[PDB]
Amino acid sequence: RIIQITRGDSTITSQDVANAIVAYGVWPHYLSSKDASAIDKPSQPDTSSNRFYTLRSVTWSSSSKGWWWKLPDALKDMGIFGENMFYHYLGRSGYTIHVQCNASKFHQGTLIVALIPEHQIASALHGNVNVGYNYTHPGETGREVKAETRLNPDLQPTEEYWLNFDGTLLGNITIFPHQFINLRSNNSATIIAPYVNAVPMDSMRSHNNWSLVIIPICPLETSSAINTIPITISISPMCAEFSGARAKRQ
Amino acid sequence: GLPVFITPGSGQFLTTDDFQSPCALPWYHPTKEISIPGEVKNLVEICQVDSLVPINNTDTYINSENMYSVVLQSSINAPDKIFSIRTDVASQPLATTLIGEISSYFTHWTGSLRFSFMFCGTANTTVKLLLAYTPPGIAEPTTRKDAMLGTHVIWDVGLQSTISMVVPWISASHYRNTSPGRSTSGYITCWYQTRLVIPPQTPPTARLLCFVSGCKDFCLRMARDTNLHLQSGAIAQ
Amino acid sequence: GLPVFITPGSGQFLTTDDFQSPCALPWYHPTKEISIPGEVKNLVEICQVDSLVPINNTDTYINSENMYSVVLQSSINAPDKIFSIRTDVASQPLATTLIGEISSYFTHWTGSLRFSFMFCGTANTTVKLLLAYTPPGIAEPTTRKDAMLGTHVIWDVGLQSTISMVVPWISASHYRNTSPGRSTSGYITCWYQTRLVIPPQTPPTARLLCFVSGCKDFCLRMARDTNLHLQSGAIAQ
Amino acid sequence: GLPVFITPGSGQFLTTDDFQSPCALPWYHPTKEISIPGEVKNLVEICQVDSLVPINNTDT
Amino acid sequence: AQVSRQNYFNINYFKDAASNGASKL
Amino acid sequence: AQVSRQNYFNINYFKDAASNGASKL
Amino acid sequence: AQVSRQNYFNINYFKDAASNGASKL
Amino acid sequence: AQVSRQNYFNINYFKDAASNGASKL
Amino acid sequence: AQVSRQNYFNINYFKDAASNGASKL
Amino acid sequence: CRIHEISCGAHSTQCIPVSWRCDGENDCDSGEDEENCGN
Amino acid sequence: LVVPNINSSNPTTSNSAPALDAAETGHTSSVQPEDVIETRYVQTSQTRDEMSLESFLGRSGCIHESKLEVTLANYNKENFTVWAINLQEMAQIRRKFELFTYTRFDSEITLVPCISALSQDIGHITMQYMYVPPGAPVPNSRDDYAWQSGTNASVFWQHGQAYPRFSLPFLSVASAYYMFYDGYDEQDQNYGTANTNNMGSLCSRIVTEKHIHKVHIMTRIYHKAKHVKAWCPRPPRALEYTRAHRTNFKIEDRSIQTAIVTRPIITTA
Amino acid sequence: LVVPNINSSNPTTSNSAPALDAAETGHTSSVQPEDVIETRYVQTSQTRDEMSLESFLGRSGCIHESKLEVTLANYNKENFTVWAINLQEMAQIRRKFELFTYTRFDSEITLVPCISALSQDIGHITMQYMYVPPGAPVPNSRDDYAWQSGTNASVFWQHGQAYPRFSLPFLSVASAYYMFYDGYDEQDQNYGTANTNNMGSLCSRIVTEKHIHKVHIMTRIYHKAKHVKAWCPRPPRALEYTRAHRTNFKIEDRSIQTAIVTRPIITTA
Ligand SMILES: CCCCCCCCCCCC(=O)O
Ligand SMILES: CCCCCCCCCCCC(=O)O
Ligand SMILES: [Ca+2]
Repeated sequence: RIIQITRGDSTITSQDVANAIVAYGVWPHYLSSKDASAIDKPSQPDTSSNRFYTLRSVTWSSSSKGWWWKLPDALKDMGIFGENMFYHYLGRSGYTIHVQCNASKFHQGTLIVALIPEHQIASALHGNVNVGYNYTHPGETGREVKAETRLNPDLQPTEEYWLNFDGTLLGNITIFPHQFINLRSNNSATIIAPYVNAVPMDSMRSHNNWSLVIIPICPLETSSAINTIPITISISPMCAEFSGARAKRQ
Repeated sequence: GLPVFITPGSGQFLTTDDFQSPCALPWYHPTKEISIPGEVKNLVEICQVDSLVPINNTDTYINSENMYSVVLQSSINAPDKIFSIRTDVASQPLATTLIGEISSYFTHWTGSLRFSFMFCGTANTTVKLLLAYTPPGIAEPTTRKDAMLGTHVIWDVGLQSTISMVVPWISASHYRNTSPGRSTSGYITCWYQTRLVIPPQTPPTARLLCFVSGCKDFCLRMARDTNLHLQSGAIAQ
Repeated sequence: GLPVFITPGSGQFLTTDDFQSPCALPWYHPTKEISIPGEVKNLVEICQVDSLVPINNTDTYINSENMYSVVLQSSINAPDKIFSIRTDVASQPLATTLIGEISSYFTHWTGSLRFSFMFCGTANTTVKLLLAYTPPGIAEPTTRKDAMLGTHVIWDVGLQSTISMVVPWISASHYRNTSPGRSTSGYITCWYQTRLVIPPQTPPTARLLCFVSGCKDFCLRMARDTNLHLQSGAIAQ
Repeated sequence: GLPVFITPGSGQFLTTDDFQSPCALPWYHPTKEISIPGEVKNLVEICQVDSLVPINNTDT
Repeated sequence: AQVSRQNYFNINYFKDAASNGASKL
Repeated sequence: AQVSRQNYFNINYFKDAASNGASKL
Repeated sequence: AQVSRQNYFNINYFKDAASNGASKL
Repeated sequence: AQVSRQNYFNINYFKDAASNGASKL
Repeated sequence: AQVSRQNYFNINYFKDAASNGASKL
Repeated sequence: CRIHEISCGAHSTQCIPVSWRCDGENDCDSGEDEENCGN
Repeated sequence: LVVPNINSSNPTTSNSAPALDAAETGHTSSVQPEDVIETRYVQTSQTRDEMSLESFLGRSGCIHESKLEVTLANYNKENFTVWAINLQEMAQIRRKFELFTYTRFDSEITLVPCISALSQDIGHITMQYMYVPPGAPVPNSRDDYAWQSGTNASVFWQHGQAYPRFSLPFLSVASAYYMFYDGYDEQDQNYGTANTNNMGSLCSRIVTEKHIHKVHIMTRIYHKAKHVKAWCPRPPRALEYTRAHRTNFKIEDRSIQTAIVTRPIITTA
Repeated sequence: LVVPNINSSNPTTSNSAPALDAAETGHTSSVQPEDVIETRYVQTSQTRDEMSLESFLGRSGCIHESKLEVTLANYNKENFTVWAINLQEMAQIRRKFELFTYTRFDSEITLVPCISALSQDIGHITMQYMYVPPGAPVPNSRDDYAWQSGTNASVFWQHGQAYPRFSLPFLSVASAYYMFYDGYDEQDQNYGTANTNNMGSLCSRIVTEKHIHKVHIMTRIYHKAKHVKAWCPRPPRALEYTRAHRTNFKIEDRSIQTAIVTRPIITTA
């Protein structure tokens, strides 16, 4: 009922977890000589890239309704990875997602941690609007579920969490790679994700293969002094691969 | 010319036929297929997953998460009902759950069901619930006595949050209608076995979640259009 | 009469069908075939040939040979761009080149490309160019630095006029659209590595040609009508 | 196309025909059959039973 | 596959059990 | 099943005795 | 019964001599 | 080429891969 | 006579060379 | 050349059955199934 | 393809609890009837055949109705339709497939022409249907050279001819059709499946030359998915579809109406 | 029919340059990806099948639409069409073939009759289509004895009968159809493919005898090339075709418009 995850020059622990779960049940790997189409020697930065990258802790309260980040992107600023990301047209990788969040025996609350593939959200509006690149590309900060007017609601994604953001019901969300953090039981979740997408590699920028999503299904209640706890996120990419070596795009 | 003979039915289009047909793109060679995580072969695969039950569907919680949770009181000191739901997979509120929704594409079904419950209250919070499925042929049990004479399961929350329990397929017939008339598959009442108990300094309410999936047992048939979703007036291109 | 049964589709004409059909000229015996140099079997055979690229398509050279050549200056002393073109085989100006034109008859394609360059200036004239293909996903490189970080090839003109260089098929997907939308296959910029240098008494300009052919790699699919050519109003008999 | 030839009768519906016909419910698997007392195969089976004769059919 | 009633061929051109002709006895 | 008259194939596609073609001699 | 002209099958579906297709040489 | 489902013949009269009927399992 | 492309039967029902379907490679 | 439908936009030729009597297309050849109809 | 059978079960009094698990794991808890109840012993016939992928999407449905309105006058100028090809247009279908993040399959397209007569007679009508790939020259008149279909695939249909239909080999340039797409343009634009699933377009045009009878052509298009695979199942669509290639769903001045039916009180369904 | 695969490549530092060649030779320079770039190793599926000659011209296209206008009155006198046979009439097609200097192949001709009704009724219409070889007597009336077709090949079509179609064995008296011809007459005249590719002519005539309903016949002709070979590929046609059997192209008071799109500046596409 324990756990020690090591990647690159980084190691995680958790004195109490639900046994992490593997994406669709496929441990990540490099690209098949048989599948590849990138006809050039891919670069694999290895320990430098395939390491743990800790995010920007977001704050959960009795009022928080949800957050998400998209992968890749998120780690667009994180060392070589980020760098290698833009410098190459194409890239491929799977990641280890470790979501941690401690509390105490004297709190209650539950979070759905779920990784989504090709997660196409829906702008919150009636008729020909779309979503604005900039908005599905938050970086490490991610999107919060803020219900209070945006500067250009014409390209805003729906702020409707319980609709999984895409006209699917939360609760039929489990159909994705997911765990639950239930304060009273565990204190962190973990997921390992292979490359998933209908081609060998894809543009690191133009597209996010993934999309993590967290939601307080069960409100953070407490009689304790601290009634706001932080949720940290740490991600290690695995089998980092880039082709199409050129200049660094901006 | 080979003496042949035309058959009643001929020249008719049937949305569910199975014939060969010339190709429009001869000599085409489709993109070679590739290694693509987590495929799928047969729907059942789905129905065999835990979807969350929208248990609390009062006009009150209807468009929030809170419809998925049920709240328990440290103040309740008695054999009190907590909630109940019809069994038919495409019964409300199940219907909208993965399995329910899938079922909603077939006319027939049979199998046992796997309902799972997760307590969420503080670690120091204890309780003992009673999960009871009551065979059709009778009506919703009113008392706890009335409930527990049927198939049930006393749940002790202690360390392991969850506790799965089963709805044994128990039908007169083999299969059953995905869309039920007035016919039922019984219901699943929820009772206080003990009393949700806390220490001093603790939330006095407790979230409780509920899921459903089909058993090794479960099975659907008779492919048909879904009702849990519609289109009135066209979609924009 | 053999009990038979008519099939949805029957009686329909399909321009891409493949059925047998009685002959109008029975017992006909076609002219015996003969030894006839340089046959052909599969189009690709073509695409595998060097056609000249109409690189210089300004309104200026548009209906002369001069659109096929590019001129270089002995007076230019810097990292200066010389020209660039989109990669998509049916991209402009490639489109009109053998391969481009052929591709223009299919919807899909994949492979690497073979671009060849021929210097033409006096024998005593030297130079060093830089031929660079820049992977899509970004936009036309503005500086030489910006260019050369991608796949490239420093060309030294010395004795052998030509220098072939390749555009590695480098796609997210296997095949690509012959007709591209806003999606690109990157571009091929051309730079001054050194400076076109001459002696005393020599033309100070230099013609430079460009061709394209498909690699062992290249391949087309999805047969479709060509766009690079039209007919409005009838042809006289 | 296999040179074929259409037959007098073709395209006609006959209430007593016997042809095959595509299924509307592919991949359907009918309720397994079961042990069900006193079946029947051929009508005669019936005619071989004693029914009572309405011998006295006066309006009375 | 062909037989004798009250010789002729008959395989089932159809993939589903119901599709098939009238039974034998 | 095929033969010689005054070579051709002919099985009976039909299950009933009457269904069948013209007799031989 | 199938052959080679200027491979294909051809039995006679017909019982009468005249019914048959075009001759060979 | 004929088989057993939930006996019948079925070769593919068509030259292209897509032309063919519904798959098996 | 049946084969494998990118299994199906195909003899030529026709007596003339041209009558026949699309060639192979 | 008539019978209440047929009537050429010309003295001679054949004849153009109503419809293309001012239909933005040229039938009776003298241009006259189209000659001066703006109402 | 069979379902397991049910085995006699017996009065467990084990130190081992199988019923007690934790969903946190992210796993569906493994418990079967016997585990929890002294059960019978059942031989199961029940068949999942029908519950097969191909058995699902392997059914023909409508994806598009392309109505063409005959206009005698400028005949050779209009009287042709266009349709940007896709399935995202006809809920029924759409939803199913929208069941999974990727799908691969060949397509059987079936046609249904309907002539709504307008003059007291129909006459003789002949339609053409050219599938036009992206890049191919788009027809711009009932008489565009394009309908010479020298390389394109075109199929003809006339009054009295039986429903036309053909087969189409999985297209795309990647291993599968994208059902959804969390990505943009090379120009950071168009967040949508729309980026990829340009397949070209379908075009019809009546061949029958300038004539007498005004009329209407209502060709409906139908599609069966063949030789099917799919991955990464997603939750089903919950409400109406707004537009194609977009997940959008918020509607002009109207409620967010799911499918869930509401009730009075949980302690009674 | 497969494409070679791509092989891992490595950091060459050779005294041997493969990239440097000379086009003067008249040869296409032999260089492959690996030659120039540390490449991956790729198993290629990609298929050239479709890229096969027969796969190209092996598609049915239109070559001619022969419109016949029914004239009640002098019925047995007109009401017959003629067409000097050839492909040089319908760009789409023409261009393809005009891809090569010679071609050999059998032809599958497919027909599409269209009855544009004129009286409130169609009635019963029957067409005849006599292929008339060069030398054969040409019909000169809807009732020319010639339509006895005692040796000629004629095919009949009526309203309701499904599209007719037949097959035709490569004709000509030489090994191949000439696509082009740098030669003249025995009388130094007619510089043109026209010298040879007289194939005879196609003729139609409605059989249905003197009747009531004025109407129009629009028989379109379609052609698939079978069992194909070709030699000496030529550059494609660049502009519109003017006339048949001639390469001519200069048009009455109009620009020489290619297909090339023009741009502002070469240092930007
Ligand atoms: C001419 C017939 C057109 C049929 C096209 C079927 C192709 C399905 C592609 C699915 C793309 C989509 O809708 O997302
Ligand atoms: C009666 C049907 C006529 C079809 C003729 C096809 C013959 C093609 C000959 C090519 C000659 C040419 O166009 O140059
Ligand atoms: Ca007119």
